[PDB]
Amino acid sequence: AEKRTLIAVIADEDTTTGLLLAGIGQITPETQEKNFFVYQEGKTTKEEITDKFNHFTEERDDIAILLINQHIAENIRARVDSFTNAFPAILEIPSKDHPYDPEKDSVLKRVRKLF
Amino acid sequence: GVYFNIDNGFIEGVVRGYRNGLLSNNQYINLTQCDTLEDLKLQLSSTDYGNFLSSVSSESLTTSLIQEYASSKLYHEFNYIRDQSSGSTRKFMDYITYGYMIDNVALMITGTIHDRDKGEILQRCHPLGWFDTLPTLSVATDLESLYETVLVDTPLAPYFKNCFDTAEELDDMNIEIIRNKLYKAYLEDFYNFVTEEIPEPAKECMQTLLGFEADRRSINIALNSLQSSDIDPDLKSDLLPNIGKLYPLATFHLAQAQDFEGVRAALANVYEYRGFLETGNLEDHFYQLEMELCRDAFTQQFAISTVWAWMKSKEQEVRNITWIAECIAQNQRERINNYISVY
Amino acid sequence: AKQKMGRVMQTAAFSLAEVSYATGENIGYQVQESVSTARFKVRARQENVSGVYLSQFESYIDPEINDFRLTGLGRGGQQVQRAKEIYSRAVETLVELASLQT
Repeated sequence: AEKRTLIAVIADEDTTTGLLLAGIGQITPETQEKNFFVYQEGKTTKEEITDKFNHFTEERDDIAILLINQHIAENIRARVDSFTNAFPAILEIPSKDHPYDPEKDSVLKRVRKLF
Repeated sequence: GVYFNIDNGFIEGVVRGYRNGLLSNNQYINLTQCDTLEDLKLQLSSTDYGNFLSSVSSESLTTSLIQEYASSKLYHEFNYIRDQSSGSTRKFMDYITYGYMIDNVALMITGTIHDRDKGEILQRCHPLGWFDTLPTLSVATDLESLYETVLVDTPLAPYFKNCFDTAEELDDMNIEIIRNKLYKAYLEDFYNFVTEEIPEPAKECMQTLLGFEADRRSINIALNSLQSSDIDPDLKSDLLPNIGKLYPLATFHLAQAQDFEGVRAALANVYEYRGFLETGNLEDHFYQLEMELCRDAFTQQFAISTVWAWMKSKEQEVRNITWIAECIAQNQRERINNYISVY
Repeated sequence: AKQKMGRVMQTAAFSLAEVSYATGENIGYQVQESVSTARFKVRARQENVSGVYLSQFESYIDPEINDFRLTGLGRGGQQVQRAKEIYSRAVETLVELASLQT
C-alpha cells in the first residue's frame, strides 16, 4: 500500500504535538481530514476514540502506523483484535502523559505469552 | 523623579515587595535537589508561591499544570497592578499587555483561515493578553469579519491599518508573517510611546530594554528565516523591528544575510553580541541578557519600567520553575542547572 | 526496544517542551496547523527474512519540505530533529512488531 505517517489517535496531546513537530501528519483535501487524529485525552468520549481508531485502522487504506501511547481502555479493549492484519494498519504504544508501562502493552503481552 | 510618587507610589511599593518575593539562586539550588514533583511543590510552598498548588492531587499534578497555575497567580497579580493604577502608567501597563494581546490575536487568526473550531481556541487563549472584544472576534466567520472587528473597538486597529490592507491574509503565513509583522508594529508604537511620555530614568532604561527585545526578535527572525528562502529580504527588511540599538548598521546585513555565515558576520559586528550565537543555545544567552537588564531596571528605584522589569522577571522565573519541574519529572538530571534567573 | 523507545519518546518530549520554553507559550495550535504536509513517512519495503516475505516498513523522512517547524524560536529546529530521531526509532520498533506478527 501507499506510504503514510504514523497516526497519534490514542496518544497524549504532548505526544501528538511531538509527532506533528516531527512531521507525522498530512492533510486530506478530499474530505478536509488529516493523517493524525486529535489527541483529546481526558476530553473525548471513549466511543469517539474507538471510532477514530477504527477509522484509522480499517477505513484508511494508507500504510500509516498507529500510536496507542498510554491509551485508555477504549483502545486497550480494541487492541486485542486490532493487531490482526498489521498492514496497512500497524500498531504501537509510545510514551504519553501516563507512563508507558509494558504491563498494558498488548503486543508485549502476546510476545511474552508466546514464550 | 519626585512626581512619580504622586500616584504610582503604592504601585511602586507593592511591586518592590513583589521583587522581594522573587526566587534566588540558593533556593533554585534547594529546588534542584528535589527528586519528585510532589517534593517540588512541598519545597516550593516554602517559597513565595506558598500553598498556591494545594488544590490539586499529587497524581494529577503535571509540569504543565504547575506552569498554568503559577502563571495564573502571576496573571491575577498583574491584572491587580493594572487596575490599581491610572494614567500614563495605566497606558504603559496596557502596552505591556499588548504584546501578549498581539500573540493571542495572531493565534485567533488561525481558526479563521480554517474554521475547524472556536470554543477551545478561545479557552486555550492565555488570559494575560485578553481584551474586551475577544469573544466577539472569536465568532468571526471569515478573515474579513475579524479584520473589521479588529480595526474597531480594540487596540489592534492601528497596527492592522498600518500593516494590512483589506484582509489580504490568506496568502501570508500567520506565524511567520502575520504574527511577526504585527508584533513589529506593536513594538515600534511602544518604543515611540516610551520616547514621548516616559520620564527619566524610566526612559533611559525602558528604551534600551525595548531595543534589546527588538534585537532578540530580529535575530530570531534572521536565523529562522534562512532555512527557507520564500521570505524575500525586502519583506525580511520590513519584518525586522527597524528600531532598537543594532539598527541600522546590523539590521541591513541581517536583511541581506542569506545563510548562517551572513547572520554570524552581521550579529557579531555589534559589541555585546559577539559570540552570542557562537556557543550553546540562544535561549540561555538571550534570557541571561534579558535578566541582566531587568536586574538593571530593579536597581533604579523611581521608574515606571520597574513593572516591566518585575513581570518579565517573574515570567522568566516561572519558566525556570517549569524547566526544573520538567527536568525532574522527565528525568535527564544533567540539564537542571540551565535556569537563567539571577537574584 | 520497548524500554529503548520509551526512553527515546521521553527525550523527544523533553526536547519539544524545551523548544516551547524557548518560544514562550506552548507550540500548541501553531504546531497543530502544520499538519498540511508530513515530514516523516514509512516507506514500503519487503525483506525476505528466512524465506518469508516480511513487510518490514522502512522509515523515510520527507526530503522535499520541512516547514512544519518553521515558526517562533530557533530551538524549533533542534526539537524537530529530536522528534525525527524519535520517530525513526519508533518506526524501527513498529517494523519489528509487524515482522513479529507476520
